[PDB]
Amino acid sequence: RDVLAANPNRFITLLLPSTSTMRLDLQFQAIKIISIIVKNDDSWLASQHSLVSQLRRVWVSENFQERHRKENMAATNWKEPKLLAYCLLNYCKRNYGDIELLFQLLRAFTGRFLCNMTFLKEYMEEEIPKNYSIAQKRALFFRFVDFNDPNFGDELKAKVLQHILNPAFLYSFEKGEGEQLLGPPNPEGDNPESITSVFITKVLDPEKQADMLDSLRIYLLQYATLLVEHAPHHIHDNNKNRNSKLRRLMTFAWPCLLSKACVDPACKYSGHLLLAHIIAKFAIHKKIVLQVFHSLLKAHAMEARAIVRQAMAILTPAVPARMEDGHQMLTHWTRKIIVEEGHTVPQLVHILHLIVQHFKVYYPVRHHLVQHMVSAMQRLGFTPSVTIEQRRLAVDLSEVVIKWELQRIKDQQSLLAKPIDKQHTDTVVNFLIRVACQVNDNTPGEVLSRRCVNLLKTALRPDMWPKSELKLQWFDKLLMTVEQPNQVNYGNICTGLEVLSFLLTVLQSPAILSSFKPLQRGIAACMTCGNTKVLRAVHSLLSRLMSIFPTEPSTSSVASKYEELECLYAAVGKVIYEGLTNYEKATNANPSQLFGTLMILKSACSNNPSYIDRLISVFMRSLQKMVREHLNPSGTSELVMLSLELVKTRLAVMSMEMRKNFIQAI
Amino acid sequence: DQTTLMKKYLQFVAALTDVNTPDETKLKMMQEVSENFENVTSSPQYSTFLEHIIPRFLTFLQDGEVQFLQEKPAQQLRKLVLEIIHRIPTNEHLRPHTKNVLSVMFRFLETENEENVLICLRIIIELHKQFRPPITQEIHHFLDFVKQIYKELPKVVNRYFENPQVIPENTVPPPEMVGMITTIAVKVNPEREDSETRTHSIIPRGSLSLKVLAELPIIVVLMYQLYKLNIHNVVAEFVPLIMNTIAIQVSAQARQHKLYNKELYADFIAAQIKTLSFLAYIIRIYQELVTKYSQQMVKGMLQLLSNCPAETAHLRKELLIAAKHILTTELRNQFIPCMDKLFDESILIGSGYTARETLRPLAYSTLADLVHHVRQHLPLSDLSLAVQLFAKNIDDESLPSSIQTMSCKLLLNLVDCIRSKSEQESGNGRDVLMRMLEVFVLKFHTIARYQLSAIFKKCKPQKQTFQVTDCRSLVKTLVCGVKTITWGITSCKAPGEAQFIPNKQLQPKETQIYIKLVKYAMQALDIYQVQIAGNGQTYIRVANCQTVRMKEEKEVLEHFAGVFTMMNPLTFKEIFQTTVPYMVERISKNYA
Repeated sequence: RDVLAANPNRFITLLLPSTSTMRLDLQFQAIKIISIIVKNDDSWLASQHSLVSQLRRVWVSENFQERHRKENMAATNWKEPKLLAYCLLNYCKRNYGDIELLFQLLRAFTGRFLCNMTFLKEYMEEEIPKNYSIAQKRALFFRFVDFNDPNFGDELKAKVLQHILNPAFLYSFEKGEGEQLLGPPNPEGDNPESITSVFITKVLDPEKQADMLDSLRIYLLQYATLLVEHAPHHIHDNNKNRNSKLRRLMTFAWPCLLSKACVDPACKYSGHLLLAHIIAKFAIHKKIVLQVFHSLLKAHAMEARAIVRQAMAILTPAVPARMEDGHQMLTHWTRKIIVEEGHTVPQLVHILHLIVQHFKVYYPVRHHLVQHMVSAMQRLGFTPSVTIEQRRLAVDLSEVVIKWELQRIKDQQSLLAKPIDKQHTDTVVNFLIRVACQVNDNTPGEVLSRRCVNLLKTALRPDMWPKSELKLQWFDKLLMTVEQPNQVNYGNICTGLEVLSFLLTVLQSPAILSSFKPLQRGIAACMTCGNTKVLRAVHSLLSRLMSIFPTEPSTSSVASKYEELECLYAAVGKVIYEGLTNYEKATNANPSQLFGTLMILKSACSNNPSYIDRLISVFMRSLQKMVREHLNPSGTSELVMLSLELVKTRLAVMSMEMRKNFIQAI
Repeated sequence: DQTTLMKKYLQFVAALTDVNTPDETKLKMMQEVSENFENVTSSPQYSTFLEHIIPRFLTFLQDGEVQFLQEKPAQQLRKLVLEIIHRIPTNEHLRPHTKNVLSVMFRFLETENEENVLICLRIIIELHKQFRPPITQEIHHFLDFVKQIYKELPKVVNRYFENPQVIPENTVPPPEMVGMITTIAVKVNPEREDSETRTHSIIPRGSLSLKVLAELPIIVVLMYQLYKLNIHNVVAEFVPLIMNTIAIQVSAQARQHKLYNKELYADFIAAQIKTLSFLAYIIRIYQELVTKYSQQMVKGMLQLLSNCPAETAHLRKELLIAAKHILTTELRNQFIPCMDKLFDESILIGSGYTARETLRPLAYSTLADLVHHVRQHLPLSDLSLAVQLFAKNIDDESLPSSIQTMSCKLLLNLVDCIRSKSEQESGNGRDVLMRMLEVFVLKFHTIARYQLSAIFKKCKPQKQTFQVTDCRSLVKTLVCGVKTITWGITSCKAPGEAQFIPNKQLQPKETQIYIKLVKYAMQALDIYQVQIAGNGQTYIRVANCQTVRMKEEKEVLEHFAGVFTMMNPLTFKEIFQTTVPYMVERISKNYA
């Protein structure tokens, strides 16, 4: 390698000035040898200026970039641009002043080579901000400004801004070197040392704007956003009566507010993001703020969603902080767009997403928005063919209303402090119940169901909305589906039963009695199905209900002293009796047949130990059959333990023969 | 008093038909009426309010002369009335007036301006979606009007693009010579340079506006859904019109003219893409007739892809979705000759910024499905082009990991096709297989170096879950692809070889490639160490544990061994003599 390195002029003959095939092979061999020497000697190439000049000549040449972009898949030389870029990068690492050769390395990113160029990107994004000094970063910027090369198009300058200038300046601002890097805060734009002044005057020159490629404009707007956010003082001093630089920067942004129909959306909304940052930093007139806000509200297109969301996140807090009637303007424009538009779904969902994201800002104007919010929530949640994202958005709006009431409770612990109108709480609770019971899948929406259940549990508290209305009649239809064995959403049934048990803990006893009367048919229907999950859910529901209202003792003729419980408790008793009698009768059956019967009986005896005195003989014979099946063959153990726990205290009721069999036999 | 307020609005509505009332007074009254529809709909009097206002609104709209100037107060009043009718809630109270409103709107579609026609079309869509009225003659007259527009489209194209007309200066042109809403300025007195200045905006005729043509196909699809059994034979007439529409291209000379309008061309391309979406909806129903005309369809949609503007990313997205739907049908066979162009990324994705960032996954997924279905018919050159494109996709870190996995799977599937076509051609199939193997090895290196280092850095001692699952899927696909490519290499006749032999000792460069494969893949297979706990923690499992509990790791490691066990013994010996010290070090670090 030392012998090869002693004569760099040998390589210059091999770098290119059926014979052409040989010359390209020799060039590839030369570049590979140089790459090996560079790898083994990091400092060698930094001095070989003529060799690096010819390597640059090869790298920027049209034929080289064409041939490697337009390769045949079987081309042997596919490694060549990686090695040539590696050599040029090695040269640039030690020679910082060669900014021109550093910029030519970005031709690797304009194409799509079949070699991983990640090392160039890594160097440019990480090492340049870390290693280069403030003076060298200024040299980078001033070389980008005056780069008048015909073969260096707008896309290459976009690559420069994306990979070199923006990361370096972001790192410098994060470290705090902004004052030194920008230089003097020249209010008058003439001083050639002021980075912001030369940027706004030369780079943003309106005469250049015409042929501006969208990528270059986008990254110029990102650089201007960095300048505004990190260094507002350099852009505009609020003490100055007038500043031209702010006006010219807004003028560069302003074409995005034009209502043209063929503009790449990323460029337009990047300009809106720059205007949003300017508005946040500087006391801009009301009309500009409102125009930007209205144009971002109308930005429901999917293509530029992220940039619009960023711009709105910047601007929405700024509006109340900017003008004395910011809340009123927020209310006015949000209401106007929600009403006069929203016949198209995407616009409405865009505005509702914005409301959800910035609910804290909208809080002092909650009372106006809440009606439209709940109406749109119901519409989106119940219109045919709801997409899961749309249903999630509706649940998000419900959560927003609940969080607003949490904030009201926190504040209270006067039109801004007054509570929400009760009817909105009622419709939010009912929508939450309905969506929670519906959204479960028949075979994911389960997560949204669980979220809705938790949200309902928070909505119904001793402080949040106690004694809300409820619309439970629809449960009758839902639970009756259990009767139909063709297709039934068992998850919906389980969620509904859980919600019902929660309502039993929430509601007052007279309200429980009044509300549960229609449910009786649905609950009774559940106790019959063979699904264990539904059996357990209905067991918990009946346990809570019968704990609130115990079954009648003494084998009284009425199934309950409450008419609203009479039919349900009659069905409970009938199903227990029929299950025990069937298991007694069965010529051959698994104990699993008892499972639902046993759970229902356990629920019926939870707050009434005497209840089994009705069934003592048939239950004891069923227990004998269970023990016999268990001793002479997994749920059987559970059923035997449950049965033993039921009769453990009813010895005085059993006959002498039954008592003797139970103690000395079972 | 809400009753007095409703009576006041009723008086305003009655004053709308009055001739004496000033136009600005009517505009203010109707602006006030529009804002207060929230209050009116609450009261039960809203039904009587509708019964009073809707006939009056329809009467006023019917009586008025069709305006075409946007700044005219009469035009603004007509637009506000139409928007008020549109804003009216679609509950059961609207049902009695629905027939009359639909008839009135269908009559305006034939004669009114773009703004009004677009609003009327929106009203028609909403009413037909909500209420679904039975079929009437107005529906057939609408379908005939749409067919007439489709037939008139070449004349519109010629008039605006091919032979543009210079609007006389300081004059107000008739609406039939403007293609879109155009603003003009007029000085009252042309005798002097200084005179009173007035500005006007001209709205094109709804029968010539291309925005209406863009909005039409969704209405045809909706009415086909509602009236499938009745208008089935009528929709069959649209198919040749659809093919002719998508076949139309603006000449290169017209685009270079001094009077060329870019926004009008964007609207025209939007109309063509909407027509292609209509075709993609009806492609499965009328497949025989569509098949008869498919030869022009291939050209038309290839030209739509070439000509879609870079700035209009939404149009490109809709075009790609429509193409994806169409290619699912048998018609994809017609694209076999032309796929050499369809691999051009400029054709498929274009040069737009938003298109390049967002839509590349959709474009490559559509093209991958096409290639996968067609692959047995593609020649060697087309297979090589597809390999080159999806190989370039493998390395590309801008694409999501799902697309990279899809491209790896595509190359895997292509391998046997490449073998068969190279055996028929006696071509260079083994060379492209070697290039694919090299791309896979470089992918293992990239995952080992960049991605796995980041995953481990993000771990802590006991979307990151997504990154781990996609890394696992990508590594599994890479192993399977390497095994398939190895099977292909050992089953191909070499370029210029005399005859195939059932196994052959690989050349030293191939052996070096497989050695690098061992080195890199043994690092890449460390992804299976990273567990995903239910708490959200991603942790590296204990290093000294050879008892793998996952079947996926066992299967992928057995397949990784399957790569080398099919090789000639001397090649296996050469590779593993070198690699075994490293393999033992990797086993020490990862006992799996």
